[PDB]
Amino acid sequence: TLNGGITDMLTELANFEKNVSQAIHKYNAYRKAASVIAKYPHKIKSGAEAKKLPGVGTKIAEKIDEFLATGKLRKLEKIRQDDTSSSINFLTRVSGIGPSAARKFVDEGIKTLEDLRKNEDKLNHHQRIGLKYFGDFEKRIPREEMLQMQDIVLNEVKKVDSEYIATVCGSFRRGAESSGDMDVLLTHPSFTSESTKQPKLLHQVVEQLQKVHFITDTLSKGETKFMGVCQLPSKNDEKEYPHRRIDIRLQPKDQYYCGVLYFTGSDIFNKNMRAHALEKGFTINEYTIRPLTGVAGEPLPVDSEKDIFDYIQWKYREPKDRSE
DNA sequence: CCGACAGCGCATCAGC
DNA sequence: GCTGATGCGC
DNA sequence: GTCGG
Ligand SMILES: [Cl-]
Ligand code: NA
Ligand code: NA
Repeated sequence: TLNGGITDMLTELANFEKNVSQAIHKYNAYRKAASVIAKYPHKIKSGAEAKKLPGVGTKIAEKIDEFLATGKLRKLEKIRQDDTSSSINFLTRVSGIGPSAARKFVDEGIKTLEDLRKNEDKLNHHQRIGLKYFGDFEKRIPREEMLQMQDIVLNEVKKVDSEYIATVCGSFRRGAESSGDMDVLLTHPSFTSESTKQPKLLHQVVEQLQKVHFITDTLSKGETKFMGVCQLPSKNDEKEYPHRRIDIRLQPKDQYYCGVLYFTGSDIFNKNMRAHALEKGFTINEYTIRPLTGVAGEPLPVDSEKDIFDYIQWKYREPKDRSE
């Protein structure tokens, strides 16, 4: 990356404000600035140059000036030497443990990986599985593996019901060569926004993927959202694949486009698009787009992803151009 | 200067 | 058990 | 922390 040193600094600051300071808006602010800087096709020479970018203000510009001049940030150096901040930042790396639980664990003396591995009875089910695959969940997923995972999911899904349609979204759909997880969008004609003609639609698919030993664990599971763990099958005498995070989302068939837009991402892209929608007088979720007194109106007709872009007056962006 | 910052499903808890 | 507020991840 | 009213 051209400005990897700068974006890493802002990303580290973002993680600090979220996990330690618990300031979610500062967290989003740093990420937004890091994102727009990452896409900047020039090697930044000064904070003043960066300040021209939307999302970069005075304070970050000062930090950029310090980093370019010294190669480091004194603010981050002090944070790294803070034991409380270090313990919290580590504990939050476990899936299921947020800023509140992390700080609570530190008060109770639980602040290391070794402490967690002898205090599993103090964790909820989500946190326990997150600890179980602490290392694997921080591993990236090669696209080659994502293809194998996709092939398994789609085929096992077909065997349950041919009317099922499974679409792999996330960074994979954006054509990335590596993904953080697998986010599957599932639709079935019996499940629309109007009615649910068949129960256990999500359960059947999860069951099947568990039968073929693809899904190994379950973080959380409901009627429309599944969060769990999956693993590719390895060959004889071969080292096992790392366990992977997989999300399966049952979406209303008639609301596929709003759904596929959200689950495609990226996260920063979604936040920017939804924020821009509000300025245009619209509100967007993974189901519909509505005009917005502040009271949301009736859903607008959507026959493509592009229609959502057209409403908020944006030139259409292919999934590959939504990786911010 | 200063209000608003995207939006939601599942797990968990407390008040009744 | 129902309702609503929180934490959490995305 | 940054932006728009
Ligand atoms: Cl809606
Ligand atoms: Na700016
Ligand atoms: Na966490």
